[PDB]
Amino acid sequence: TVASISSGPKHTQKVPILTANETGATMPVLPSDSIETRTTYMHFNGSETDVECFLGRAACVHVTEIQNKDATGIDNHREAKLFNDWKINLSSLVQLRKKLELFTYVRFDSEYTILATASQPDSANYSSNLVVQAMYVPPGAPNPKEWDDYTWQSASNPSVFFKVGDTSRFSVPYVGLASAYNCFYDGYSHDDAETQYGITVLNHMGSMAFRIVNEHDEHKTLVKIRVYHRAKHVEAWIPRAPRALPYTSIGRTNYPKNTEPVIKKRKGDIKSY
Amino acid sequence: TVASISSGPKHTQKVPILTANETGATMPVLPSDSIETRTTYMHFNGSETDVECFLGRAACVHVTEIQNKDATGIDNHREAKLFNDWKINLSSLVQLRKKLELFTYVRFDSEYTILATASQPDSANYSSNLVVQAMYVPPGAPNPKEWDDYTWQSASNPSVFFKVGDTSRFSVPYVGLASAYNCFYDGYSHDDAETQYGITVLNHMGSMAFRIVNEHDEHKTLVKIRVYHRAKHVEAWIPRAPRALPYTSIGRTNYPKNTEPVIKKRKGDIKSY
Amino acid sequence: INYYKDAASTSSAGQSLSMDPSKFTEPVKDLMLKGAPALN
Amino acid sequence: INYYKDAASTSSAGQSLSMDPSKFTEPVKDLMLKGAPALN
Amino acid sequence: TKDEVNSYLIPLNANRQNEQVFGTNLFIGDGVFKTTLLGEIVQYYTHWSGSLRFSLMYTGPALSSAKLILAYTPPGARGPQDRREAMLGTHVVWDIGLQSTIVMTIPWTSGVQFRYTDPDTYTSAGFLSCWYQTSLILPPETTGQVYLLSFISACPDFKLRLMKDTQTISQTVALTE
Amino acid sequence: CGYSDRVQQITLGNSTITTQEAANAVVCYAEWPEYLPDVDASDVNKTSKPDTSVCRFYTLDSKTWTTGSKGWCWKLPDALKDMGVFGQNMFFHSLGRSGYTVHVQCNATKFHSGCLLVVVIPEHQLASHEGGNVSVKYTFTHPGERGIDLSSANEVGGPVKDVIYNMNGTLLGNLLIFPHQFINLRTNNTATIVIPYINSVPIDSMTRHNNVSLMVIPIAPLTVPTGATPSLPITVTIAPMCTEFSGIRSKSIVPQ
Amino acid sequence: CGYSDRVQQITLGNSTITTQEAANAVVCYAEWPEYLPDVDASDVNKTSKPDTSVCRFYTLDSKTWTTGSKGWCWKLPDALKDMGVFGQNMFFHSLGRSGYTVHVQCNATKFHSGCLLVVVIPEHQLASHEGGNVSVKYTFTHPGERGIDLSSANEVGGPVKDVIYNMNGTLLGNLLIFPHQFINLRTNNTATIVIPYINSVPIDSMTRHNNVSLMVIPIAPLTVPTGATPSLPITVTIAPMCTEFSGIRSKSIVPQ
Amino acid sequence: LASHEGGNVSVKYTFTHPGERGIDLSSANEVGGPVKDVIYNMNGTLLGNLLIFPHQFINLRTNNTATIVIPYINSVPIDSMTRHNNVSLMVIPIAPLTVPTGATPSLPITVTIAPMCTEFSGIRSKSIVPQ
Repeated sequence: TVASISSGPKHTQKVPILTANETGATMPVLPSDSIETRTTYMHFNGSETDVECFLGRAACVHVTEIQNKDATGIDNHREAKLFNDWKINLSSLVQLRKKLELFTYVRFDSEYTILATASQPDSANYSSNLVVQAMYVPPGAPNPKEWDDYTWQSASNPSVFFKVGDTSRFSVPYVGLASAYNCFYDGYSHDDAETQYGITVLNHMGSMAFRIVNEHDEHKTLVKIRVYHRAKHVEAWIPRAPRALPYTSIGRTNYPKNTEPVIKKRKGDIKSY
Repeated sequence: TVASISSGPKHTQKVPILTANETGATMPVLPSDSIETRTTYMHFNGSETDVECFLGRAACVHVTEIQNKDATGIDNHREAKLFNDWKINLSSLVQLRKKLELFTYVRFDSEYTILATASQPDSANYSSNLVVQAMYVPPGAPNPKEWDDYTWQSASNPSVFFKVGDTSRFSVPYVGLASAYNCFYDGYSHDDAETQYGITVLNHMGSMAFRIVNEHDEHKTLVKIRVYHRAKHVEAWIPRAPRALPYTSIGRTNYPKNTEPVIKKRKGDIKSY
Repeated sequence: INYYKDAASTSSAGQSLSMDPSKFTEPVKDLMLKGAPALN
Repeated sequence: INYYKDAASTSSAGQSLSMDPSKFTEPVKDLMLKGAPALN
Repeated sequence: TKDEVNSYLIPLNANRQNEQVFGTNLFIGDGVFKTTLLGEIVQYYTHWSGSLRFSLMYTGPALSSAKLILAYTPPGARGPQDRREAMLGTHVVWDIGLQSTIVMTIPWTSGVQFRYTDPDTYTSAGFLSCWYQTSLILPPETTGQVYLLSFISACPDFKLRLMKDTQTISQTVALTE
Repeated sequence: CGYSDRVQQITLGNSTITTQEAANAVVCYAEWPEYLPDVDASDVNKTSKPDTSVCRFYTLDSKTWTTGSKGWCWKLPDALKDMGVFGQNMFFHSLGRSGYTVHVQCNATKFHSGCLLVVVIPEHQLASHEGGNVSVKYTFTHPGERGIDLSSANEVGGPVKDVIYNMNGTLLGNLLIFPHQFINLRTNNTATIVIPYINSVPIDSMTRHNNVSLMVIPIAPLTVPTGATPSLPITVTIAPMCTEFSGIRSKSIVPQ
Repeated sequence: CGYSDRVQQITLGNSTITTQEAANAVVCYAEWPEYLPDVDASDVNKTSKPDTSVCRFYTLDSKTWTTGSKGWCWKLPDALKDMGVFGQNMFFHSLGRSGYTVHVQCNATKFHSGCLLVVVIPEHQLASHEGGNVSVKYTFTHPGERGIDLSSANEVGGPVKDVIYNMNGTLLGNLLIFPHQFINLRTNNTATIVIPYINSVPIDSMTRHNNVSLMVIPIAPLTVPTGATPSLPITVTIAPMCTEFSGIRSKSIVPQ
Repeated sequence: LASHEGGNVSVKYTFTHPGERGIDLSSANEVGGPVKDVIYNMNGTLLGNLLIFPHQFINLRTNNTATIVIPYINSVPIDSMTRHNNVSLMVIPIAPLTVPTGATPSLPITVTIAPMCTEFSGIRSKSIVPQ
């Protein structure tokens, strides 16, 4: 495929460099239209710029710490860090959020990879052989309430068990109710004066609960669980203006008050280089 | 395949919305029979609602703790938790029991997956490399009596050995005497005034005995063994009315006295929304 | 490809694709067509 | 070779090779050819 | 106050003009539907789609007569307060006669292809109401209230997906034999 | 050859009406309602046909038939001016044309006695009770969904309420020339009358003129069994049919 | 095309049942009862088929439906253990297999109101009222022709009598999944249910096990006219059908 | 839209659904209302990047009218019209209005919109919305 065509002198009443950008069309003017060029080839296909490649590499989406300790003298096992819950969303990390939020609608198959790492900040004599349970709680299912709750039996809910230090990896089909995920929603849950804007069950993938299924020991081990998401079979619609300002909340377009200027002011006048 | 057919105005002496439910037939009346509809397609096959899919995901069926300690000064090794026995049945967990007990007869191949996890509540300097033995005791075979009994030799009985922290997985063909398992039995073991009702050798899969085959050490390690069952090649007959009240025993249909109401009473009269 | 000798070693059969709810929804001796009087 | 039953288990589809930027660069009712006056 | 057979009987009263018989929101994984076979099976799944079949059977005397209006109000609109408000929506006028049962199918009215089984307002299914179209007339020498039995089933275009464990049963301790 | 004729059902848009004690439905002048053809059209504005959004059954407030009730009268399309999108389109368009499927319901037990004459009169031009040359005011001729009760007293500038003289100087026994049906409680619980567009022009103003007037008049008085309530409910259900609207313009202003 | 469907008659052996207010008979799982085929048989003893000597209708003692009656329950084949040659063969043979044509009758006048749910439950395993792990004694689960009255009080070692929880922990509104028919007094006087052999084995012990349990439960309570007796008689008629017996031996001994 | 209060604050229905009088970006911010900084597009993106969306310029030197034909844009086939706005039309002066010496420093802008290829489904009693 030719990138630049061979082109000589021009003396014509057709002027390809003059146009009206007011029409909303960006004319496909080529280097050969402003000056005289030689024939050269593209010798490139653009595989690394495909939407499947731009969104199809792993990025961390959640990090959480859980502890193996006795549940005696505790009223809340989640506040004791014996188990932890994650409202599934891809908007907690700004590096991934800005790439994905560059389109209005995206439809993709997910691939989760969970990395659990152990740590003994307090006195321990050996590296404990802990097994972590990651439980998917779809909307409507009972979220675990205790580290040894009846919910963890998981008679129907998907659940994965793996050794701490190692990793687990499972694929998830497109779970949205609509034909594509909504990255933005200019609307509400119901016709109400006080209801939530944008954040609504349109962006509710469900929840994931994490616990150490091993019994409690004599030593405290803090396990940092890291969830990574990699998209497959990605499709995207309605490209959008890129995010410029820092974020403030998940699922909402707000930015901080008194924010710093985003345009990098030049040193000198408009004529300096 | 069409879900809703295209349908216009109706002026007829044939009235599909009027019937007699007294006949025990639920007429296949469609949306197109009560109002005027457009043509739309199903664009769905129903694979997640197959009886093979509804019963074909893992669920825990038993949890038991066993200990590596010296057998000196002990008269009962099962009461010392040196070995443990499980009367095989799928009726101990209510999440799985209600799904399976929704049919009268079910015939399926089983797949057991055993997860053993270690714990040192007392002082230990390292994570011991324990090996667990899971032994199947079919009805008639000698159930182990001691942690080092001659029965564990297993010259003919199926047995599996695996490291604690890891898992084991083995398939089991349909073992019932009849052509399908009986989830319910309106009968007795023999024609007797004092014999057992419902619970009988029709639901006797056998027993499983669990021990730590490693010798005893200086430190006590409590190992929680978790058995998971996943059904394959599932067939089900005679669908039943769903269980509503909580259970009280394995293999019997009893419910507690003074039970709470199962119908969620409405707030206001029969006219409120 | 199956890696074992027994049928019990196999993975699931998928779905039984030919369904018919009529044996549960309309288990009646005489066949009843919708629109015609159920009783006469 | 695919080692699983579901399409969601598969690897990426690679690249959608047929591209056309015109629907974003020139989404105009009347077609405009370069060199001819945009307006007349 | 407690579960009784009486909870399945919708009361009808004689000489009532332009008044409501019953009313309900349409969350099929909750409320009156949670204990039914359809609602109980629906609770094992997260997403639902397709049309529902709602049926009523009359049990008053053979010389008795009544004309009722079954009205389904799609989501976005208030729960109806009058028959004129309900009759503005999807409705079936039922003449109670030789055929003892009416079958009104609730057409799938949604923008999004799937609704959640768990009560969520954006994926709300709407409301059902029943009203006296004429009135209930009883034969001489007969007294009190008569009853309607209400039934629910799915149309062959019904869909369910994303399996989950139900919260209609629970346990604190492992069961024994 | 086994079948029944009393069971018939009409589905219009998202509404369905069912019956088990019906008399054969009447189609006025054996002509089913139809859209205005090009060979008869006068106004050149292309007509708006809203189909299932307006062509459905609307129930009017029930009336109570007592042993002393004289009868009831409704004017169309005035009776449907507050009914959903039909009511709005009827005020947002300058001209309109529509047929109607009228369905009157009055259910009773096997011991009740009485008979209603359900009749549709095109241009039922009312007489004032004051006689001479007095005109009927717009507000009394266009009551809306609550209609005209012939059992009530006469009013200043209002129409006359003597049902026997049909509020216009003709006798009640002669109304049978117009499309009619009887609700004889011994035989029927429902009357049904399908009306085409009846006017001397192809399309017309819907706010200034009523094309037809529906009258429900008890001929044989209501006779309830000993000890029953001396009253019975009557519900009128009307559906616009084969409707056409033309000349959209700002919303029309009417009295009251 | 002139015919009626409410009139049907069933002749089995020397007995004939006639009806004039019937709802279409139900055939469980759309499968008519049939003899055990060679491709499914396990016991090699050649089966005794008594035909017209046992395949006929037996009437069970009538029950009285009052305004406060909770419902009734019968177990099969136990309910027929004292019925003629079927009752003797059922005790003289070690194994048996049989389908049944159940016919429930409850006649009333055109002024009566009420509705019965007639349903057949395979393996209707009862719960004891004591809860925990308590078993139901043989004598309470095998009552014979007098059946179980759900209106009576609970008994030691007996089953629970809360009809709403179906005596087993399921709700009454969900029983409609099992082959059922309603006796709505306004529409019908008779329910009929043809049951095939339902078991996980080809042939089985008739003395230790009940294959099906017949439940007749009033949903809408009995509403009699003013001045009539607040009670109505219910008669249950059952006929063994497509019956097979195997393994003849000395007469079987059962409790009581 | 983004609220001017930052953090996790939501925009109230009454400020996002103004009707025919629209939103003036020249006005002051309001409690529970959206932010009015036009340069950040009321959502955290810069104004110079809006050219990726279907747009047209009304350059007074070249044109008096912009025209944009919009198809139905949503992730679903049909949707609630009272709870959701599918598109938002923005008219933003880039080069400021420069009137000749002695002319009024103001110019009128009229917006004309026509529904096109319209579909309605699920008739029911009239919908109730705030205010």
